[PDB]
Amino acid sequence: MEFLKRSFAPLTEKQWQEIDNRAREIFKTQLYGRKFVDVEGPYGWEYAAHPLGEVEVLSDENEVVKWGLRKSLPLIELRATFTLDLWELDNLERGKPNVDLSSLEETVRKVAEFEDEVIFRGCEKSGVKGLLSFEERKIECGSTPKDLLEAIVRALSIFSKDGIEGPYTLVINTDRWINFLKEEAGHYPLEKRVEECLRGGKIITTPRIEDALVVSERGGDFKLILGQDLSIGYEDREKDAVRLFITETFTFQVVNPEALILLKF
Amino acid sequence: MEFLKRSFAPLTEKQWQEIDNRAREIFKTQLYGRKFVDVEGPYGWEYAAHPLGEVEVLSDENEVVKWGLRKSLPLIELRATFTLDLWELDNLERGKPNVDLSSLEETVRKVAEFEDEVIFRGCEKSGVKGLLSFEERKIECGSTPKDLLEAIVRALSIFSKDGIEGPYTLVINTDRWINFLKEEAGHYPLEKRVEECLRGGKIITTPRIEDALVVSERGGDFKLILGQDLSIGYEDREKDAVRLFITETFTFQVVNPEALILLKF
Amino acid sequence: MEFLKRSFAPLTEKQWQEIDNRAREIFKTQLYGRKFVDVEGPYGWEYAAHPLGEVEVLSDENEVVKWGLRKSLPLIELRATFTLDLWELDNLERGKPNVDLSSLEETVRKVAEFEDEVIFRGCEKSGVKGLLSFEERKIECGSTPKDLLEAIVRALSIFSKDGIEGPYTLVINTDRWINFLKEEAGHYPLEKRVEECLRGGKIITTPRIEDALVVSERGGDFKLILGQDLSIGYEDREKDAVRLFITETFTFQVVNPEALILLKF
Ligand SMILES: Cc1cc2nc3c(=O)[nH]c(=O)nc-3n(C[C@H](O)[C@H](O)[C@H](O)COP(=O)(O)O)c2cc1C
Ligand SMILES: Cc1cc2nc3c(=O)[nH]c(=O)nc-3n(C[C@H](O)[C@H](O)[C@H](O)COP(=O)(O)O)c2cc1C
Ligand SMILES: Cc1cc2nc3c(=O)[nH]c(=O)nc-3n(C[C@H](O)[C@H](O)[C@H](O)COP(=O)(O)O)c2cc1C
Repeated sequence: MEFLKRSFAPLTEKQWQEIDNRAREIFKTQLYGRKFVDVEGPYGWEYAAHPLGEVEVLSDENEVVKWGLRKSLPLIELRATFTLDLWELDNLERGKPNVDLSSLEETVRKVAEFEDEVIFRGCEKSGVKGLLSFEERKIECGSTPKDLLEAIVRALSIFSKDGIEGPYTLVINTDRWINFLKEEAGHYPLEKRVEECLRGGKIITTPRIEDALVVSERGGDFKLILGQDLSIGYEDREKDAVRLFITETFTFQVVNPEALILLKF
Repeated sequence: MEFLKRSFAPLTEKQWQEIDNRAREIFKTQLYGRKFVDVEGPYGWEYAAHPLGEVEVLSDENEVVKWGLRKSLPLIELRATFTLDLWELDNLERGKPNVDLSSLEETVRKVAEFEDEVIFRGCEKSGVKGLLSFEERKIECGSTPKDLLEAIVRALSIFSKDGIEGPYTLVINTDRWINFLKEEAGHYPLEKRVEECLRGGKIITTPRIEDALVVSERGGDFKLILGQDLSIGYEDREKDAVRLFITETFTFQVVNPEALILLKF
Repeated sequence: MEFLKRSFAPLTEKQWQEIDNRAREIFKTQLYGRKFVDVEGPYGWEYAAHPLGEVEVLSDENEVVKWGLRKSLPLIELRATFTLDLWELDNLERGKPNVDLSSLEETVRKVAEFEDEVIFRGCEKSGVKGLLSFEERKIECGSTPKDLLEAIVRALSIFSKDGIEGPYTLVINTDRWINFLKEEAGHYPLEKRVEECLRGGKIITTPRIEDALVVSERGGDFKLILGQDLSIGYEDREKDAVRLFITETFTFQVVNPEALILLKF
């Protein structure tokens, strides 16, 4: 809201709607992690830390009053700025239906890639552990279309041992998926065989990872914690151009790593 | 209920709900026998024996008053104890969403494997005869995907001879199933061909057996008799830890072995 | 509440009321800091951190997506255990009006002294800065009853420069106060002259500090942040005795150090 200073940028309401609409479209398809994790919040611009429900004891062993500090995950605040040419935006008022927003588009994709980098590969300085670091959840079959279907059936038996119900979802690197389709030399559609072995599951292709993984979407196992959802604000004018910024506050927690299986081809 | 002594364990209601929930999830997927047998009861903590409807005659051949004893199946009571660390459980109150229940999980899987051992392999001392001991219900085709489909069509013709209607269900070792899928080198999905040859039946993969079997689920042929369903109780504290236990009372009876066919690969 | 496990200690309701009453009486007079700071909360047993409203920037200077971590004060959780003799407590049921609670009293005073140690001298490991560390708020007159009254008039003129209204309160070491009364050799009551120079203020004597200070009580300048207020719980029995514990979660923040003046005699 008001902390974004939007009402001080020299832009008409229609020009704000054009900027917001384009950013929303791109975030919808490029925030790959949000396609299968749980999203909590938003808790607001002031939210600073998410409790871990532990105490780190700091007193000496023989103190009458023993004490320690409660532990929490600090939220990450990101800010990515970009400039738009003001004359080009004014053509929207003249009726132009395709004003150039390339700088916005470039920045939106960098932010999307930053968030997915935390979800998948974690952030040491913030104490976030990403999905791909739970190495003990890794199984290894091979690099052949048959190897993939077997790995999926094995994965669902491992889930069964831990009492993890479905629905189940395969997340797989885009190029790998394409390579698997090429091998299947004119046959029953591989995509259909995969949905079957997932017992009616989903397939999400992505460039964010190099192999694949299987997750349960029963809910409550992967939590994206949002303070402020992705928003666009105003910084300052710089003659002919307006400097805007994208911002959000968030952190991430793998609650139950049993709902996760890493596939190594 | 009250015989479990739950209200004497030093645990909050929320901590009891966490223990119970996790055990329920695992029992749901690991009690393989319950997925296709009939479940009678529960008849209560006091139930001691299930009548067989026979008399064993013990008098001599030339007695005026002839007599014998009614026969019954005695119920099996099992108890499996395990300890939980009390400080770790108290973190649940601090807001921790993933307290460590590994000891519970380990014990729940041992109990699940005990029950399935009675259903499938029987219990001589209790007089239970398990599914896999009815050797006269065994047919033998071979170890090839085609051999399996043929065996299923033959099985359903044997059921027809005995007047056993469906729906029919294939229970098959997990590794065997995976091996059958590997052989079927990129073709129409084997799972679809199997459901067809079962006339719209079901497939249950399991590690509890080494080959496979086909059963009718018309009802009334395989009875799991429950006194007390699986429950968690409290035994005693032992400094920093609470000793809990899992318990149930039950027995098992194959009423109509005609509703059962054993496959030998 | 339920996380304190109170209902598992073998004590009657009347015996709990006796323990709680005695602890309350002592905390009322021995928590000296609470006599003039603001008390926020309680926010609950789960509260873990209090936001500072800042961001620590961690990205490199030339990154497209710049980022950092929100900052907060982690709450301190303290726990102090103590044992009570169970036979002695049972005399309360026999009608005894003065059962021996010396162990409770000793522990309550250690906890009270711990909290006041944070408020006055801070806690480096938790990042709390105590009242007595704001050295730039220190003025120095001398060690004579006249020096004290002058220091107070000077203090209130310094407050006026910063726009800090009253009412004003003098916090002074007990022995110092007694020494000032001895010097005033039979005259108009020093306590009356001090209240006058404070413009109708208050005097709080305490052993927690070695000199004195003057604070405004306008409100909103010294915040004690409470998660869980001081509470008594149950740990375990140990034959003839019950082991109880005192606990709280809290932190402290000097918001406006202009509302504070340190006196050095
Ligand atoms: C996380 C972050 C937050 C910032 N927030 C503000 C702000 O609220 N007000 C301000 O005047 N400058 C702020 N700055 C400094 C710059 O003026 C500007 O916001 C710019 O975004 C700097 O970083 P960026 O261009 O990479 O996004 C912030 C910088 C960072 C790195
Ligand atoms: C089937 C079985 C039932 C038992 N029932 C009780 C009981 O009801 N009360 C008791 O004090 N001890 C009982 N005990 C003895 C032990 O105190 C405790 O229950 C423990 O469970 C022993 O067996 P376990 O640890 O393998 O489960 C039982 C033991 C077994 C083997
Ligand atoms: C801050 C602190 C919190 C503790 N909380 C628990 C708890 O919640 N449950 C438990 O079984 N033990 C807990 N312990 C460990 C001991 O069992 C017991 O609580 C005891 O209080 C140890 O510290 P103390 O005697 O100095 O208070 C805690 C210990 C500390 C130092």
